[PDB]
Amino acid sequence: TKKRRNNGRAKKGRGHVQPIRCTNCACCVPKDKAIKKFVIRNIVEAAAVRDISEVSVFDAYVLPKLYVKLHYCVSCAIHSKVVRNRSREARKDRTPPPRFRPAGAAP
Amino acid sequence: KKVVDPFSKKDWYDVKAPAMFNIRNIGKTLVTRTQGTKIASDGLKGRVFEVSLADLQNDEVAFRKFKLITEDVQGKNCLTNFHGMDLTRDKMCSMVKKWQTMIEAHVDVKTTDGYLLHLFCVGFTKKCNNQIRKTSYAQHQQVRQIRKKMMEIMTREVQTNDLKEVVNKLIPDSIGKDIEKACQSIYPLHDVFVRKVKMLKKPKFELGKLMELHG
Amino acid sequence: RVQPIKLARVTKVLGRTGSQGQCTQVRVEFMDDTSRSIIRNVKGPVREGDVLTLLESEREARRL
Amino acid sequence: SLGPQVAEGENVFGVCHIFASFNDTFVHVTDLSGKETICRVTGGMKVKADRDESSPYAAMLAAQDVAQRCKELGITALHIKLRATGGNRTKTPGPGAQSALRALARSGMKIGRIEDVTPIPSDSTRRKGGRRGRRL
RNA sequence: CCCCAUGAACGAGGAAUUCCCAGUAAGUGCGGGUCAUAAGCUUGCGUUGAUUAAGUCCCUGCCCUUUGUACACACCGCCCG
RNA sequence: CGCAAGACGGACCAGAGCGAAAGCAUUUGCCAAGAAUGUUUUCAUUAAUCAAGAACGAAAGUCGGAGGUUCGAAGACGAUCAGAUACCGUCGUAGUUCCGACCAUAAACGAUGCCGACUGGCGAUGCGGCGGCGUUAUUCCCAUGACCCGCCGGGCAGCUUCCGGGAAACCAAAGUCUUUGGGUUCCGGGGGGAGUAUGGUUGCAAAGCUGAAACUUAAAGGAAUUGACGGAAGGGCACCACC
Repeated sequence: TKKRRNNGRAKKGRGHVQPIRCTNCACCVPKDKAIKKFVIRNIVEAAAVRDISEVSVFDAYVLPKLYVKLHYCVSCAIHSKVVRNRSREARKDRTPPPRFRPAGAAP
Repeated sequence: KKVVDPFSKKDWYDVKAPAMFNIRNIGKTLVTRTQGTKIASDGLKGRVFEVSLADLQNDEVAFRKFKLITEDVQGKNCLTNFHGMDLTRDKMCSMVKKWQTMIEAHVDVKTTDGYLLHLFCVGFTKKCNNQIRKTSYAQHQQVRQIRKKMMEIMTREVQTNDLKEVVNKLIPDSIGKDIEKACQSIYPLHDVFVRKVKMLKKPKFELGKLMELHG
Repeated sequence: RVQPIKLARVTKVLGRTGSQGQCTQVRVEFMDDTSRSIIRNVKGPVREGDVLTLLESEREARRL
Repeated sequence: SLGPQVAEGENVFGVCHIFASFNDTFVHVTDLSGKETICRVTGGMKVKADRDESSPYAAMLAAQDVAQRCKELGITALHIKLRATGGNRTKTPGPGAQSALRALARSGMKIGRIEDVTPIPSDSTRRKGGRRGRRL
């Protein structure tokens, strides 16, 4: 019995789209299907900047970021709890959320 | 069998930047002691160092980089010339946001001194405040006319003027602003930079201009 | 590259980690200079006001 | 040993260049041109077990053996280009890449700018080994 | 049961594994049951009396949601040449 | 640091577009083409849907070249296992790519014929038109332009709804079906035997289309409900569990 009215993930008006390769299995999944998560993070990290700020010349400077847009196939994104089975009811919610924006004092 | 640790043999040169930049003492670099069987200037001469325009100017030029290539050597001094401007990675990655149109135009053009350049520009549509569509794409018509405008300027702005004025130009970012003026009549746009410049063909030699620029 | 030894005093007991449940979270007032304050993981039984002897003195953990 | 110059202020400059993948970590200073090396050493050489090739602690040890000869030959300071396997490979940083940077800054050399240089490709050449994914 | 004699292995226990938070673990004797006789047992009792978590769900076990299931004599279940 | 080859067009990129469907993301030019809209243009029934016939048709495969970068159906290797011809590592094949022919099939799924009308709320978005003594952007005012708000078409959809449907899951079409009748086309009549035998046909080949029976058997199957159980996710609780 059909589970998601969206089937896989959003197509509707196509019949085709190029496939991407999972960033973990190196699998293969249509781009319409496939969990995608952006990933922006500082070159340095948590602790470093203090030795990174002290050891550097330059008066401040002020840190690059690495930017990487991830793709996972279903099994990887589940496996690693990027996404987690939600009850017959919760599945319907596209939305997104948490309560503060975890950036240093989160979990 | 123990032998010839090599630094204890190597010699130092002070990398010198062109005049349009500001301060000009880039740093230092090591080559092997010249032996008749060798030209330390040989292993020295087409080297290219990439320095941040911020170190080069002193600033807001955090993003932006210049490639400086060693064009000749004079006793512990090595006089470099413009070789390129790119952006880095972080900056470029940071502009590229969903829900907005990314517009790129590039043109290849010969300068007043011969140099052949391929020179890129970039821009992104902007939502304007009392918008309440969340996205803010542009129409295909728009981008085609915007690109033409970017291209016309870039050829117009490089044809007249030598490698130095392009340089003098790219520092205060006058192209950027000019694009902004020619395009707002057509569609919003947030960001906008000539984002890269690629040296394609070099003219022949001439120490004359090089020194004019250094010295 | 390095060595020193650091005295730190327990400000607030956070809770317990380790899946076994045998490491206690701690917050430390930096003893030699109060204008510092960091999170460290413990082996033993720890209670407010008693003192750690930090080797690493950066680091600052979390789970595990 | 030696030194480009006495300079009770500014520091002689080279390039730091760290490739962090998983299963190893390369640290690497070279002359700002790149053409000429100076002291390499990986996170491999300073531990034995293959499994531990890439661990941050090894990485530390390596950045320490590197910073040594760096400040032992002439470089007083260094600008860094951190990298991942790249290509169609993972595109995320390996574990002892951070550790190496903390180790050299802590060591007491000087830092200047940063960019990432992993090779990202206007995508293609099909990624390795096949459609159904590494199954495991 | 005693008396003598003969005076063994065992000089710290691998794979594994039980049980336990305060009079508790452990040492230590006693009494009751069996009983004519017969305690290395069980079954309490006082005596001497610590080390050690003070918690958590990792392993294990069981119940808690959510979820999947061709199962329902219910995974010790229902399978291919 | 340069250069060569072949591959491919990332980020931007969406419950977003177009195309009959299969399918389709670099720039620019040429070539014809396709829908929507606007339209007090033109014709006067031109029209709906279809045996037979026919166009297109992802992938693999096949014919001959180009080409083989990348990865790799087979093989040979290293591990793992009681066994491992596998998964896992490595080497690596036809092949992937491209041209001219074949081939006609994919859970080619929206698993939902096509065409017409009628029955219900709200807000998005691609696009066209229309309206505003609304905003912002300019010159001396402009013509600009992008927006905000509303209106109307026709897109792909979504959301919420005891209309109504359905066995339910669900469904604004799967509604207007016992109160069973708008047009037309196709396929099915328990499950296995079987897309099998056999004849015809198409194909170079691999195979494709049409398509039985004898016999076999009382359930095959669907949906929802609930446990049991999981080397699925959050859960807990106990020294018969750990610490």
